[PDB]
Amino acid sequence: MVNPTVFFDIAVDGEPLGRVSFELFADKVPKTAENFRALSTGEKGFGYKGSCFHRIIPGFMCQGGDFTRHNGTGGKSIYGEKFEDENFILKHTGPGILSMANAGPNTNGSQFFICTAKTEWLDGKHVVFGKVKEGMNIVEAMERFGSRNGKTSKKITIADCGQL
Amino acid sequence: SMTEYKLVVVGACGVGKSALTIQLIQNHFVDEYDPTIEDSYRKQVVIDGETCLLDILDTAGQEEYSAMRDQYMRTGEGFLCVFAINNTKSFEDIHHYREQIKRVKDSEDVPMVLVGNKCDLPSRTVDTKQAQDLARSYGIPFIETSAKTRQGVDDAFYTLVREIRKHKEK
Ligand SMILES: CCn1c(-c2cc(N3CCN(C)CC3)cnc2[C@H](C)OC)c2c3cc(ccc31)-c1csc(n1)C[C@H](NC(=O)[C@H]1C[C@@H]1C)C(=O)N1CCC[C@H](N1)C(=O)OCC(C)(C)C2
Ligand SMILES: Nc1nc2c(ncn2[C@@H]2O[C@H](COP(=O)(O)OP(=O)(O)NP(=O)(O)O)[C@@H](O)[C@H]2O)c(=O)[nH]1
Ligand SMILES: [Mg+2]
Repeated sequence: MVNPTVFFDIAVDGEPLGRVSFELFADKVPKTAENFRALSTGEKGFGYKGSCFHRIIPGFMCQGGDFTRHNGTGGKSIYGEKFEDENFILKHTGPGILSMANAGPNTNGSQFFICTAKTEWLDGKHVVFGKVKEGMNIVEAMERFGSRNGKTSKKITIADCGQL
Repeated sequence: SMTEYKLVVVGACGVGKSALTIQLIQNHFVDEYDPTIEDSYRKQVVIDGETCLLDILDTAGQEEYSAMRDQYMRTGEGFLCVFAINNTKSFEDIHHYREQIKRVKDSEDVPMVLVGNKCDLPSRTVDTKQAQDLARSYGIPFIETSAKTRQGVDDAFYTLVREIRKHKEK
């Protein structure tokens, strides 16, 4: 059972920056991996295409996935607006980790973050479900547009996305 | 020119720190939850017939980062200590917040206002008398507010400015 792979084509104020690909750990977190996979293909009629990375904090992470409100508060999963924390087997071990954003226990939706550093204090609180495969330097390049509180200085969008 | 006052809004997650600040600054309320990292705002206001400039720091209630509050408590001149009237734990967190401010300022006399927010909601769990008594024991004002209806929002921030003024001129 090969873990699935998805891609984002990132744009900065509408101009291409490059492609990031992710391995999704369906072997360990199948429900969370499947949510992200389906949102990347848009096959449920909604998903990540066209949404932005609303919070980028250099030294820590790039966060996105709010495709319902486009303001950092929204998003929804393929299972409903929220779903439970599947497990905390995998840890935030370093740059490239892909993990679920949440507003407390059992509130996963569609928002996610990509680590640009090890963020060990998030272990046990956010569900890790994937990692960057290709294009980590694109994620690093996205940090150029972040700030201390995460507000971005350019519109960082997922211009296209899908499954490889 | 006009005097600038450095205000800092503190309290547990979800009590309404951001909703109160955005009501003050931008005159609106949305019920969406956008948990704060850290935000700064500016607004000029007339208080007691004089114009002054409010510089407001809206802080995160995240318990995980409680050891990173010290730098902003050092720079802040006065503190809005916010709890929600329907959240007993947020009221119990108040003591811990005030104690932290006292330690960083190394003073028992720090400009501060106790704010009981969400007073538009039924099923209150923290009684007004219980909160007035605690503010009485601290020697600071207590104001009940609603970021949703705007009740007490201006009064909370203006009262804190008056407290800072009195402390500076003491
Ligand atoms: C003290 C200042 N601060 C800091 C902080 C922490 C440090 N440390 C240095 C020493 N090491 C050992 C410990 C940490 C240094 N510098 C800062 C920042 C740069 O100082 C301004 C953070 C933070 C997070 C929140 C609030 C205040 C915060 C917060 C507020 S809502 C939140 N977290 C969780 C967030 N939910 C949402 O969005 C919900 C709405 C959606 C659905 C969420 O799922 N994710 C994903 C994981 C990352 C997290 N967002 C986030 O953005 O983390 C920011 C980060 C910088 C990583 C941590
Ligand atoms: N009914 C009612 N809801 C309120 C009031 N103030 C805030 N809320 C709601 O309570 C939730 C949390 O508000 P918010 O201002 O984000 O709280 P916060 O203290 O800034 N949270 P954090 O520490 O995570 O940044 C939001 O859904 C908001 O609409 C109020 O006076 N009345
Ligand atoms: Mg807030």
